[PDB]
Amino acid sequence: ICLGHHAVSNGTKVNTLTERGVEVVNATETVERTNIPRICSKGKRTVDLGQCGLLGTITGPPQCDQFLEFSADLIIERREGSDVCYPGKFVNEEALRQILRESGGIDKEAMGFTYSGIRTNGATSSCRRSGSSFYAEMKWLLSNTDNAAFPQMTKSYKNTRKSPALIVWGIHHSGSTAEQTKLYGSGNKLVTVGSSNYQQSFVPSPGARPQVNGLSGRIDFHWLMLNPNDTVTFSFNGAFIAPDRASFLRGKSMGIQSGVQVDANCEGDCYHSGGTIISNLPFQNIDSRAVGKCPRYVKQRSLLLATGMKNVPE
Amino acid sequence: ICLGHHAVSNGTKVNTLTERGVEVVNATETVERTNIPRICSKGKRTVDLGQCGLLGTITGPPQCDQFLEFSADLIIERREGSDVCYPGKFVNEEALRQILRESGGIDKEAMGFTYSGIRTNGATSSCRRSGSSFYAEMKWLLSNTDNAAFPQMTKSYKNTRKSPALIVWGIHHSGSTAEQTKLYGSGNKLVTVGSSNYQQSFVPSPGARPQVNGLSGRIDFHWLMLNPNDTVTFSFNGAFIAPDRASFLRGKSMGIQSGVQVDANCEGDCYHSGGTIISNLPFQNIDSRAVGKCPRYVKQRSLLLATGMKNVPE
Amino acid sequence: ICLGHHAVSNGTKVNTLTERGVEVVNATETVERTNIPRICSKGKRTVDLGQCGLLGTITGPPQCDQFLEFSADLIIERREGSDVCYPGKFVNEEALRQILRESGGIDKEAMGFTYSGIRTNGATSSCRRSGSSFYAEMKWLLSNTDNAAFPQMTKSYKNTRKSPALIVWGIHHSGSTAEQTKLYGSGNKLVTVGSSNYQQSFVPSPGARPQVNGLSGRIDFHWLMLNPNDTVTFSFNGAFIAPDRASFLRGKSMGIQSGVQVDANCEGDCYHSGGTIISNLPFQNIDSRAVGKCPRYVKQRSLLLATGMKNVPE
Amino acid sequence: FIENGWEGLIDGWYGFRHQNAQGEGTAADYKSTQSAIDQITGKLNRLIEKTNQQFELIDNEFNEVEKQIGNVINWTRDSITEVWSYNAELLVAMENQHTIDLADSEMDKLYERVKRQLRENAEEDGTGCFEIFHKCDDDCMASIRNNTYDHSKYREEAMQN
Amino acid sequence: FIENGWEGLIDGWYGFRHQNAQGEGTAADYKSTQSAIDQITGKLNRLIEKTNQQFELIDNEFNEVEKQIGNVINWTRDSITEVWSYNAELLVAMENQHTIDLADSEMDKLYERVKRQLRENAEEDGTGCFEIFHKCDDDCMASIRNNTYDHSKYREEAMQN
Amino acid sequence: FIENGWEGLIDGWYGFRHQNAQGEGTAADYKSTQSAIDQITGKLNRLIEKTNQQFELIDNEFNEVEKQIGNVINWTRDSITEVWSYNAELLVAMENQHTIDLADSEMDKLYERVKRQLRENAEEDGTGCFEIFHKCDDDCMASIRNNTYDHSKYREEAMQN
Ligand SMILES: *[C@@H]1O[C@H](CO)[C@@H](O)[C@H](O)[C@H]1NC(C)=O
Ligand SMILES: *[C@@H]1O[C@H](CO)[C@@H](O)[C@H](O)[C@H]1NC(C)=O
Ligand SMILES: *[C@@H]1O[C@H](CO)[C@@H](O)[C@H](O)[C@H]1NC(C)=O
Ligand SMILES: *[C@@H]1O[C@H](CO)[C@@H](O)[C@H](O)[C@H]1NC(C)=O
Ligand SMILES: *[C@@H]1O[C@H](CO)[C@@H](O)[C@H](O)[C@H]1NC(C)=O
Ligand SMILES: *[C@@H]1O[C@H](CO)[C@@H](O)[C@H](O)[C@H]1NC(C)=O
Ligand SMILES: *[C@@H]1O[C@H](CO)[C@@H](O)[C@H](O)[C@H]1NC(C)=O
Ligand SMILES: *[C@@H]1O[C@H](CO)[C@@H](O)[C@H](O)[C@H]1NC(C)=O
Ligand SMILES: *[C@@H]1O[C@H](CO)[C@@H](O)[C@H](O)[C@H]1NC(C)=O
Repeated sequence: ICLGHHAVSNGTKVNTLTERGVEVVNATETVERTNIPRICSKGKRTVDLGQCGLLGTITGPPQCDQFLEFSADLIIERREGSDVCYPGKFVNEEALRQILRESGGIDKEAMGFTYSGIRTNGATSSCRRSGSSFYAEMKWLLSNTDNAAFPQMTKSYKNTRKSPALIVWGIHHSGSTAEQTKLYGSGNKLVTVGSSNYQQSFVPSPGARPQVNGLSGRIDFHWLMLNPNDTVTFSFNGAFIAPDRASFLRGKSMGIQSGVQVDANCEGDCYHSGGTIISNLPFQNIDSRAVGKCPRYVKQRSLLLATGMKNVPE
Repeated sequence: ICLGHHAVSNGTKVNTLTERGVEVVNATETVERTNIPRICSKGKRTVDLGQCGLLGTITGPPQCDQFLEFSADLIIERREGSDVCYPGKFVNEEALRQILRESGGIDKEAMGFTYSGIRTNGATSSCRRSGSSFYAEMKWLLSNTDNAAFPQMTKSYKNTRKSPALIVWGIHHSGSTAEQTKLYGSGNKLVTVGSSNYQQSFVPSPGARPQVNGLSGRIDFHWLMLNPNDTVTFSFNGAFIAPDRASFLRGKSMGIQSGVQVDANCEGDCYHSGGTIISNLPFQNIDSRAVGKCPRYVKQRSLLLATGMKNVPE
Repeated sequence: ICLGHHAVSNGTKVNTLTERGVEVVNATETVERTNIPRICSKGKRTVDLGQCGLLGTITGPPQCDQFLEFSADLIIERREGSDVCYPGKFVNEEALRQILRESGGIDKEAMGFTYSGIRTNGATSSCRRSGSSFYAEMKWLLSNTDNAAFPQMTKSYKNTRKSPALIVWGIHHSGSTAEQTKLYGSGNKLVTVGSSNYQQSFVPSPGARPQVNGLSGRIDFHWLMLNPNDTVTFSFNGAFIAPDRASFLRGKSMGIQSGVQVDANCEGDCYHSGGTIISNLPFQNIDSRAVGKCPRYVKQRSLLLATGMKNVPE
Repeated sequence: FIENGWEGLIDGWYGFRHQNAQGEGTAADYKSTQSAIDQITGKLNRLIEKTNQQFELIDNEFNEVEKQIGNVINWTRDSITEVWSYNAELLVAMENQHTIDLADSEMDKLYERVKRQLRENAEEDGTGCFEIFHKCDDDCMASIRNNTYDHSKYREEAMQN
Repeated sequence: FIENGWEGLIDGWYGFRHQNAQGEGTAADYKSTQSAIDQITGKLNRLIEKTNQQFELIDNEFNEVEKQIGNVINWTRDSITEVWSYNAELLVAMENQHTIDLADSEMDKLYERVKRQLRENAEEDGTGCFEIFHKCDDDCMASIRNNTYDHSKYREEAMQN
Repeated sequence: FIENGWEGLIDGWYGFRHQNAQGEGTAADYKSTQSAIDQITGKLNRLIEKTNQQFELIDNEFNEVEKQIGNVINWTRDSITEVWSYNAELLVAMENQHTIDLADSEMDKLYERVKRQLRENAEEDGTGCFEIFHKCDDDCMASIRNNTYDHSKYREEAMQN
């Protein structure tokens, strides 16, 4: 009586501690290569920002008017998104982006800033709504009558809520010193921001910039995070974009950058710019910068695990 | 004659390459979970800063008067510690903290700065000693008679020692421009700091800040590290807190942040905020941010290693 | 008939999962320790910068006159290298160094800046050539007649090429405010740099610095990277070192820091300051900061892999 | 000594192929095949694994971050990628080695089990087969398979031969 | 074939349990138990290990550092934590597999050693026991244990039976 | 049971040493030595490996970078160094264990092969040697080595003895 094992005519070569190319009866793949070219968002509150930039949701350009108090478990940034309508940029922009991606959305609250002795309705043609407007959450503080001076003002805000408050203000840089005197008056302008963790000063600097949407003017957006019961203080005398509403983080979420469509039919926790990685394999060779709950990225495109015995045919 | 192996009635289930839950005769733990709720400092020169902040030991607020030239192998920061008596902060504060944690202590040396044409005894009520004082290692340079101007001064210091010198100076930001004119005079003030590796400028900026201890004034603390025989130069004309003594690193040490008591009865090289990890196991599941000579942190709370054979009872 | 295995009188002890010191017949080393005290550059376009600093190749001090448009696969920095002839430094210097190390060389292009109403031939004795010169790629913009004012100028440059353009300008900090008035006139000077990704302002700050080569003056070098078809704009009124030629990255390369000689006889892809690591072993214990295509650094100096059987002699 | 495998054994991993005077026979052994299959299944259950560790974005594809912090990030990501590529290759290789050696071990242990069933009534041939010195019919074959063949109620007859 | 273990064998890991006409007997084999114990002890000596690598503080619990550098730090720490969790799980699993297979191997090698001591004077039963064809007394038992039983000075008598 | 090795066997890893009435003889077995050598060679081919991953400079030896980013860089590099030191030590130890067990396995399988060649014409001695009950000459020895010795054309004579 003869006893033995099974075999097949066509085996699968695998690699071991000893050899490279050992035929086995059966083998399976461990490195994921199949990618779903969509953002699988089944069962998740998703906000596709589209033309609205993530940071704009704090300042409120026209393209972000429907994202001022969004709420989401998954935040998607698009390449066509823009944080600004009037040309400018944020200081520490990427840190604020990373803060807002896992914020779970934002909740705005009026800061209650009243003014006496200046004009508060600065607008521009680049921030277009029904006519010429500005950032929805900001206020462009100017002088009263086309020129004359800006009084040294000190405004204070106390965070009365139990979560840190996101405070964003802006320093205006006109295209010339003559335009700065036209808007706020002559003399050296100074904006001072102080709190418990924060201490910092800012001086405007007019000058000619390349024209973006028309201007040739810029706006520096800055931000701090007030702690509960901590008070922030602004001491300004011109070239100041004042915050009208503060932001509060809703909870928790995840932010991704993608250019593929949203699909509520598939579910996935691993995302990259090209889509969603849905797999049970421990490794993947699709995108090393994938985020979420992903298999570990490896450089090998295939690593066959032997699910069968050694194949020794006749 | 029958030969076999031993067995027990109650084995210990472990995990292998094949199964999960294989009863073995004996097993031991590899992931440490027991924590000593104390800072085990037996045999180490320990400095518990308490109410004194680590950076304050360089500037010398009243709470750091007994820490101006400390020496230690282990430095403990407390939550009640404070780096300042007059409200203010350091620039690049965390880098300086990381420098001072492994410094082994500090050694002060008088820089030998003499003055002629200004006042040098600026004090305040927040830095309280026998009366109204200031930082022990600094000097608040003011004007002579309650207002009048500040002469353009240039002071130089050459590091005559073989180790890098820690130089710290301060820029004063008053609550208003009128107070800045009262202390140092009108006009734009400028502080220039130069050496071999350093080049930088500073301009004061008065304005209203939230009141912390009374003021409503701030002080920016800055620092550079002179190399041996390298010379640093300050060119100032007001709003300048001058260094009176420089610091030198003693040797080597370790810095931790904790809120538990110090114990000279137990010895340990792995510390975290909750105490000391004393273990021979290769892994730990207590604190991922533990510092010192620690077992590698893992997310598993238990990984049983089989010290016995397979358990097959009757 | 008796069958067995071979043995030797002197085996090699190795370590296993169970024991430490098991004699085997044959064993080989896995941790590399032999180092070639040279920079093996056989078959690679190599540029040894020598006394020329890497950043200087963009600005062009006298020591970098033969490195203004270099091209290489391997870039070597020396300890005697210097980025400047007039005392000064770059802002974000290490990022620019890392950019230039993998640039594959640089290609300069005239930016075409013409001037009317100022002087453009500022020189100094520290940048010595046939006489007193300046940076080869820069132009020291001054006033016409020994003092009088500097007109508010706005110069623009559009990147007409398909690769990002490296733009470097300089802000001059004289030894005193009187020298700043002598070179550019009285009043607050302001330099504004703007583009699509960039927005930033700069204010000069005169004052006394330690003498380096004679002065006691400094020059801050700044840089941005224009995208294709993007336009950069400078708005200056004094204390401005203008760029005459922009830089473009040639391709790809690698940058190392070393103090050993170059050898075109040996080939190697793993470099460190002490030489080249040429090995097929998977690990090395020579330099943890080695760069290139290296074996993984380990702390063990030796890990013997058993190439033979267990050695049991008589 | 089992110089090759049986491509016609489509019913299981390990089987018997007898040849007495009654006829032919090839039938898989379910309790060893199920053991090796169970162990491979366990390997797949341990390796097919899902992580509950969420990793967030620290880069930016649309607007590149600072060059220095970007080089530190890329450096770290490349290092971790090297580590995970090494771990994946070594894991696959080791698991494959242990799988092959495991199947071979199961085969050998089955062989020695059948050998210990036939005490002196059979002798090893040297190529994985057993020589019976008494014509064992098919009832005796089924008794050999399900481990019920009597080790002494066929002895004397085979010992004579 | 050793379908279970002996819970009453409290004196060692591997032992003998004989049953002739003189009486009973169960005595542990110290030289194999000490081998397996020595190997497990070696595993524990290699795994119970202390690092001389000191790691310093790069975070700050009392005053949070910059948000971007803090996210890079947290990202790196989380990656290293994933690596070490994987290494710990795989290490424990592999070491346990090798420990079990090691004990089983020691048992089998002891079995075949005792088998090679009894050349034709005994026959394998099939369940880990040996059938002696001559009543071996307790002096012969102690001689079997300490590996001194004569392989030919009991032969002919057992070969007849 | 093979209590030691043969230091005089300089021709191969595994060999035969016979002693009949004709004379002496020690000759290596090339086909098993070549198997173990091939497997060790494969291990060396998998471990002697070159990476195509280029790592660039993120530090600066001549002008030290910012202290905080330098501490993050040093922290990460130290962590990766710990990981690679662990991986190197564990890799070497595991590979050595598998190498030793592999050589021992090859020896044992050769032993049982020669045993299965001599079916009842020889008996195991207990120390890795085989007792032949008929004086086998050197032609019979060479036939034993190259696996051609007839298992039944020497049987009856040895069974009588
Ligand atoms: C072969 O492996 C694959 C892996 O996906 C598995 O699905 C399949 O059932 C296996 N087949 C057999 C016959 O084991
Ligand atoms: C905040 O201030 C309010 C004052 O109304 C006080 O009741 C509350 O306890 C404070 N909470 C904290 C966390 O400071
Ligand atoms: C069981 O394992 C523990 C592990 O700490 C050890 O201390 C103990 O001595 C072991 N017991 C036996 C009987 O091996
Ligand atoms: C520092 O300067 C002194 C001058 O007295 C000189 O003797 C010494 O060699 C110098 N050392 C270094 C390291 O520059
Ligand atoms: C012993 O190992 C070394 C490793 O470099 C190898 O070169 C040599 O050929 C080996 N010798 C034998 C006899 O296997
Ligand atoms: C750049 O501008 C030129 C204008 O001559 C245009 O032809 C070209 O398509 C543009 N390319 C890009 C990438 O903007
Ligand atoms: C980091 O790598 C990505 C590609 O993975 C590349 O696009 C990016 O430019 C790199 N970062 C830097 C600073 O070069
Ligand atoms: C990093 O993680 C810690 C907890 O481990 C958390 O407190 C901290 O906020 C995190 N850092 C950032 C920048 O969110
Ligand atoms: C990092 O380590 C190197 C030595 O490997 C040391 O020279 C350097 O000072 C360290 N970095 C910092 C910021 O201390």
